[PDB]
Amino acid sequence: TCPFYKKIPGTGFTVDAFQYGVVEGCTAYFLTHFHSDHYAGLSKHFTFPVYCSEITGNLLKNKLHVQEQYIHPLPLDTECIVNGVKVVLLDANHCPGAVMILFYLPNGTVILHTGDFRADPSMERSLLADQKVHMLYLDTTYCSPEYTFPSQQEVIRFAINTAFEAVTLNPHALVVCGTYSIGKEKVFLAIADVLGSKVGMSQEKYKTLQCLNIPEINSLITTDMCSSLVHLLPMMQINFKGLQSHLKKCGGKYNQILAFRPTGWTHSNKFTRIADVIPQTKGNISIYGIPYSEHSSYLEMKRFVQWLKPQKIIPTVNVGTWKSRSTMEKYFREWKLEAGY
Ligand code: NI
Repeated sequence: TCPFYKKIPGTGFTVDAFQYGVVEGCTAYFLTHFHSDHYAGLSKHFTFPVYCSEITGNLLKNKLHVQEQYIHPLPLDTECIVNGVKVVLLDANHCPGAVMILFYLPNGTVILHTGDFRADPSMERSLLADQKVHMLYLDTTYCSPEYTFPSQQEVIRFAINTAFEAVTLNPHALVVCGTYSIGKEKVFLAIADVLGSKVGMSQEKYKTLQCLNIPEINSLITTDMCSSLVHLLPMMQINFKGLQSHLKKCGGKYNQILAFRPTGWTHSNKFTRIADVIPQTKGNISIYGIPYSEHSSYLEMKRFVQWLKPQKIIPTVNVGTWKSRSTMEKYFREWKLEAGY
């Protein structure tokens, strides 16, 4: 049944709650972003109002065939009324189109649902600064102090310098980048930019990217694989067998692959600096696992919450085990006692 942490009290609203059938007493279904654990259940057969960003609404229409009359896109950073309740959508610094939602309840309570987010100090100067938030529904994906990672900027710099060096040493090398959902577009776009190439990809992935309002996108991507030296493939194919196979397909145009797998966190972070990352190599194939995250680190999450000072926190991630829930609650109390709220 629909869990309590997907329901907004004092409203008829749910958030990311599309896989439970008709939720009793739900008058509006919000969708924070286009990732499958969140949209699971949507299709052309859905007949309730869906509230979301413009970008997410482009993806619902084009990829899932949801009928236009049920899609209600909202502008960001703008006070809107939905079924008699004031709401605001804010940038979540996750994947394209991803939002946090501010609810202003009729009784005076203010609720922030982060959806999935990567906290950033820029959030401390949005519409969030202008009033108090009483309850926080929090993306706790990496809520434990072992989760450190570098900035997105440091990671992109590493990937650009690596790719540029390899291809300038060997003009017959191919660069490959893995993907399985929207997000992390900067990885493949920044590499193709430094190399003076478009990124080549399947028709289905090209379609997905054409829904994202990225500036100058027609200049950066293509379905012509032959004219490209940066290819995108399914994340599943980023292994020595899948890459050897791909290289056969290219018809002797290339004699080396350098591949990137942009994971979330991996335990080499506890020890290793970004400067110090090395690939796994077999023959003329090298694979780099790079820690490009679109979720908060523990320290980023902690700073955001200690700035906001909510009266009550409701975790949305890692809620399935008692040991996880109890550990998260302990961190929340530490944070509150250190900061004094
Ligand atoms: Ni997500």
